[PDB]
Amino acid sequence: SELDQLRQEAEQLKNQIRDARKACADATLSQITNNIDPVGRIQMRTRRTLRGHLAKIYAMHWGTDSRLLVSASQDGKLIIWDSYTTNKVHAIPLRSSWVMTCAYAPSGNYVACGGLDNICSIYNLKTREGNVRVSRELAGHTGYLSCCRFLDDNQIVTSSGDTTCALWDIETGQQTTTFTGHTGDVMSLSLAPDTRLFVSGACDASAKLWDVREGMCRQTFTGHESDINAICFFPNGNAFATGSDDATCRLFDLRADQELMTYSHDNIICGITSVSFSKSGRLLLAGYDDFNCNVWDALKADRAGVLAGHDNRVSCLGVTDDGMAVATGSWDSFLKIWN
Amino acid sequence: DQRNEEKAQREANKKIEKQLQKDKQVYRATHRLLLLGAGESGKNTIVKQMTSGIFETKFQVDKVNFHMFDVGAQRDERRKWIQCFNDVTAIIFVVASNRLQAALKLFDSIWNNKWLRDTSVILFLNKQDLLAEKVLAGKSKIEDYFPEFARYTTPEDATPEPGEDPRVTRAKYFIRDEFLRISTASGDGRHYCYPHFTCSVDTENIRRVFNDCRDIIQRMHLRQYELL
Amino acid sequence: QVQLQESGGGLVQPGGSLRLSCAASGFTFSNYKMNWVRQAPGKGLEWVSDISQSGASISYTGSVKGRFTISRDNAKNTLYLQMNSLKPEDTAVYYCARCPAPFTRDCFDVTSTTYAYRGQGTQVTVSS
Amino acid sequence: SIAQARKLVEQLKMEANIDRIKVSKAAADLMAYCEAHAKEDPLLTPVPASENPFR
Amino acid sequence: YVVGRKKMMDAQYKCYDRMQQLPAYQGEGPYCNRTWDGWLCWDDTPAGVLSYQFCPDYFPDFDPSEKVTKYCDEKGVWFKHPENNRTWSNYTMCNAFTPEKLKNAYVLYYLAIVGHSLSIFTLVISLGIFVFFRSLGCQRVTLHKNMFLTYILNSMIIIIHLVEVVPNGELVRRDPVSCKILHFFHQYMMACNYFWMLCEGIYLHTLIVVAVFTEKQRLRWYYLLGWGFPLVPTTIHAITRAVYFNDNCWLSVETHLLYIIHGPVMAALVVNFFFLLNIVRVLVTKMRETHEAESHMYLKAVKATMILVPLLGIQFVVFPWRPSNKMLGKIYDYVMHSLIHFQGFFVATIYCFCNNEVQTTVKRQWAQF
Amino acid sequence: KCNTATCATQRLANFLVRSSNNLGPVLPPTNVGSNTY
Repeated sequence: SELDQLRQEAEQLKNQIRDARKACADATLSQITNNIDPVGRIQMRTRRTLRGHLAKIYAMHWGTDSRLLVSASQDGKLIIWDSYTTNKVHAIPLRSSWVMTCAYAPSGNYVACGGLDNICSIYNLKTREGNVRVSRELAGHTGYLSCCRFLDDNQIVTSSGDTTCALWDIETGQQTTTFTGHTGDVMSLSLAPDTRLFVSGACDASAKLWDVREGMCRQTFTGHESDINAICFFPNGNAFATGSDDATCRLFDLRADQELMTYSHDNIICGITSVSFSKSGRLLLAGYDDFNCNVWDALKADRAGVLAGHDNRVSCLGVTDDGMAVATGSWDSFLKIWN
Repeated sequence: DQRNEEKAQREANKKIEKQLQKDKQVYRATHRLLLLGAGESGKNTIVKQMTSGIFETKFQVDKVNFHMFDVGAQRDERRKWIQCFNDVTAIIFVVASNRLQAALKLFDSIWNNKWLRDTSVILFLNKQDLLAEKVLAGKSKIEDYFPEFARYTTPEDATPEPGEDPRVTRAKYFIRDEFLRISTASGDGRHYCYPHFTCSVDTENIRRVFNDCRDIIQRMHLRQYELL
Repeated sequence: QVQLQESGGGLVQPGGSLRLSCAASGFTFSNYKMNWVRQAPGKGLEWVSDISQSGASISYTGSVKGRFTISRDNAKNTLYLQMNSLKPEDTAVYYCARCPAPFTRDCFDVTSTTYAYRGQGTQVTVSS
Repeated sequence: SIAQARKLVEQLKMEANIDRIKVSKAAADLMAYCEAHAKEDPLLTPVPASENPFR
Repeated sequence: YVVGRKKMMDAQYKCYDRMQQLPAYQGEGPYCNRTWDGWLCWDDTPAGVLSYQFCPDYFPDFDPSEKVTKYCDEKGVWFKHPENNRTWSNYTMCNAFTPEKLKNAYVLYYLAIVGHSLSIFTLVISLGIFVFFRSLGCQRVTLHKNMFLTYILNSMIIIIHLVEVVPNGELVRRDPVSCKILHFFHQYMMACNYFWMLCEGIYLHTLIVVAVFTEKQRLRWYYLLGWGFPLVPTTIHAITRAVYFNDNCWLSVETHLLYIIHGPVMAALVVNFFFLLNIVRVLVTKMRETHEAESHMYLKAVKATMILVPLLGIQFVVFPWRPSNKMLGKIYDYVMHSLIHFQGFFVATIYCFCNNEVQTTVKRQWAQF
Repeated sequence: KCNTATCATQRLANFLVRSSNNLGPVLPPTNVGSNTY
C-alpha cells in the first residue's frame, strides 16, 4: 500500500541523515576540552526568601531589568515580586485555579498564564486606574497550556497539550501560524535572542527548531530517552540545551544537529523540571525533583555547589538577564534567589 | 526620596497579604474534589445532582464547601495534568458498570502515582440497574471479561436490598472487590478508597460524598497526631 | 532515537499458538515498564499485558489472562509476548507501548489513541 | 491516516537538505564565546560584596 | 519544738471544753474515764477498749496520718505501763517510721531535681526546633509551642523552690512575703499546666469526633483557658489563705482550701478522661470499618492511649488513690512522682522527637551541608 | 488534707521542710518511751 512506501522512504531519510551526521562527527567536544582549566567549586548560599503563595509553584519568569519576577500557583494567584526589596507588587487573581505556566514581556508591560482551562490570559500591568485586569484571553487550544513566551508586544508563542504549538496575535484573538509537528504534549519552549527562531520540546522525546516567519519545522533535535520538560539557549544563540525526566541534561548545537555532551550523573535519578544558562555561557543550571538544583559547566562536566534550599519538588527556575543572580521555584510555595 | 518607594511597596505588600489571608480562609475550608470517569460512564447524572477545558460546580452540604472539577475536552494523555490534583481532598471515580478493565487500569495508575499518593478515592459504581437487568437475562454475562467470576462467592457482609436479584449481589460485590484488591495492595496507611453503589435514580450520592470526605479528614487528623 | 518495532503475526488458524516480539532501541530497555495494547476493528484500544523492570510484577488482561504469556530480556533489549490458542475475539493489531517516566510503579496513557512511545501494529488475524 | 504520512515525509525531505558544519568548528566557536565574556560572568566568579543589591 | 509548745496550750484548752461534755455511755456500765495526757486529749471509752484518735503534731517527728490509741487493762481496769507504772498510750507509732520516711523523701527530692532538669534541656531543643523551622507551622504545633513553654516554666519554678527555699531553714522561720510569691507563681504555673492538657484535650476532640470539617479554629478560647482561666482559682485560693488559714511560705497541705485550685483541676482532667474514651472509641470503630486484625487493632488502641496519657494528664484521674498501706504507699509515691516530674521529657520525646515530620525536617536541613 | 495526685509535689516539700532539718541532719526523735507518756 501507499503507507508502506511512504514509511519506507521515511526510514531511508532517517538513515541518510544519520550517516551524513556520523561522517560529520570528527572529534567529540570532550576531547577538545581536555586542555581547559576547571573553575572549581562555586558553592553559594541563598540570598533572599520569597513567601506569600498558598499552593505549589509551577512556573516563573524573570524580567528584562533583572529585578522583577512573577510566579504562578494552583491557588489561582499571580504574584510579581521584587528581587531587591523582597516586597510584593501585584496580586492578580485568576478565573481558573489550575494554572500551569507563566511568562514575562520583554518590556515588562505584560505577563501570561495558562493551564487546564485551555485558555491563555494576557494581563496588562500598566493600566489607567492602577489596578490589574485581563487584556485578552486566547481560546482555540484543545489541550492544557504548558508554556508561553512573549516575542514582542503584539505576538506570543504558546505551547499546549494538543500536540500543536501556536503563534497567537493579541488585539485580534486568532492564531497566525500553527506548528503541527509534534506527536506528544508540548511542555516547555524558549526563544533565541533574535525574535526569529525558537525551539520547543514535547513529550515525544524530540526538540524541534521552528521558524515563526514561515511557520515550519526548521530542524529537529533528538537524543533524549523521555519527555522533555525543560529547554534553554546558549547566549550566542547557535546552541541550546534541553532537560528530560530521565535525569539527563544534553547540549545541542544548531549547526551540528546532534547531541554533544550529556550532563548526567549516576547519583541523580529524578527528572529535570527547569534548566538555564549563564550570561557568558560558562555555566549550567538544572532543576531536579530531589529538592535541590545542580550546577554544571558547559565546556565539561564540573559539579559545582548544589543549590539545596528547598523542601518540595523544584518545578521552575531562571537566570537574570544581567547574570548577577538566579532564582528557583518549588512546590512548597517558596521562592529563593541564589547569587 | 528613596524611602517613599519603600513605604509604597510596604503598603502594597500588606494590602496583598490581607487579601491572601482572606482567600486562605476559604481555600482551607473548601474540600476540592476531582470528578473522574470513563467514556459513557454516566458521570453526567452526578453533575446534574447539585469549549472550556474544565468544569466547576460549587455546592454546599451543611455549611461545608465541596468543589468538584469535571475533565471535559482534554485528551487521553493524563500523565501531565493529573499531577495538578495532588492537593485535592478526594478523586471521585466513575465507572460504567472491555470498558471495566480500563477503569481498573486508570484507577491503578492514579493510585500508584508518585504525586497522587496521599490522595484518597471515592468510587461510584454507576449504571447499577442497567447491569442488573443484563445479567438477569443472561444474554451478555461478565464471565467473558472475568474468568474468575464463576469461582467468586457472595461475601459474608453482603447487604442485598430486598427484592434485588440473587445475581445482582454477586455482581455489585465482585466489581466492588476488584477495586479493593488494588487499593489494599499499595495502601501503606496514607490514602484509602470508599466504594459505593450508585443507581441512576438515587439522589443520596451527595450524602455519600459528605460521609467519605468526613472519613478522609478524620483519618488525616489522626495521622498528624500519629494516632492512626 | 526511541523506536519500537514488532515482528510476528499474520493469518493464524484457531487454536494455533503465536509469538510476538518488540525490539527496542535508543534507550535503556531495563529501566522501563513495557506494556501491550490491542486495537480491535471498529473498537478502541484495549490493554493486554505488561511487565515490570525486573519481571516480578506481571499482570495480564482478565479477558485472556491464562493463555497469553509475556517475557522480557534486558540484556538483549528485546521483549517477547507469547499467545496460545488464539480466539476470534483477539483479531486486533498489537502495539508495543513504553512507559515514559522511569522507575515508576504506575503508568498513565498506555491505551491512548495517539502515543509517541509506541511502535506500529502487528496484525494478528484469527480466522478459518 | 494518509495525509499525516505525507506531511511527515515532506517535512523530513526539507529537513534533510541542510548545511551542517564540522563538530570541530562548532566547539571552537563555543569556547570562543566563553573566553571573551568570562570577565562579565557574575555567576562564574564571586563578585565582591556591597556591589550587588543581593546583600 | 518551741512552736509546738505554744500549740500545746491551744490544743489543751480546745478539748477541756469538749472534755466537759458527758459522752460517757449509751448504757450504764464500767468505762475508762476521761483524762488529759501531755501530748493529747482523751475522751471516755469503755473498760478495756482500745479507742484511737488522730495523732497531734506537737513535735516535728510526729506523723499526722497515724493515730494514737488509749490503752486500758483487758480485765476492765486502767493500764499502767509495767516499766514506769504510769499511764501510757500508743504514741510510738506516730514517730515510728520517721527515719524510713525521711530517706524515701530524699529519693523523691533528687528524682524531682533530676526530672525537672531533664525537662528543660530536652525542651529547649524542642522549642528551638519548632521556632527556627517555619515548615512545621500549624495549629497543632502552635499549641505544642505553648505547651512546652508551660512545662519549662513549671520545671524552673519547682527547681528554684526546691533548691533555694526547701534546703533553707532560717528562711521559712521568718516567713518572707517573697517566699509566698514564689509559691503563688508555682500554683499559677501548675494550674496553667493542668489546663493546657485540657486545651490539648478539647482541641484534639474537635478534630476526630465533632467539628472535623471546621478549619481555622479560634485560638482565643484555647489561650484564655490555658493562661487566663487558671489565674482565677489561684487568686481565689490566695486571698482565702490569708483570713481562714495562713502559715509560713504557704507550704501547707492539710488545709482543705487547696481544693480551690486542685479541685477544678481534677474536674478538668475528668473531662479529658471522657474525651479520651470518646476518641479511642472513634479510633476503634475506624479500624473496624476496614476489617483490620483484632490483635493489631488492640495494639494501636493501647499505643494511642499510652501516648495521649502524658499529653492529657490521664495519670492524675487514673491514680487518685493514696494507698494507706506502708508498702503500697511507697510504690505509689515512686510511680506518680516519676509520671509527674518526668512528664515534660515524655511529651517532648513523643511529639517532637518521635514525630515523623520533625525528623524529616531536621534530616533535610542537616544533609544540605 | 489533700490526697489527689495533683497536690503531690507540695506534699513532698512540706515533709522536707517540717520533718527534715532543711535537708540536713536532724536531732534524734523525741523520746516516746514510758518515761515520756
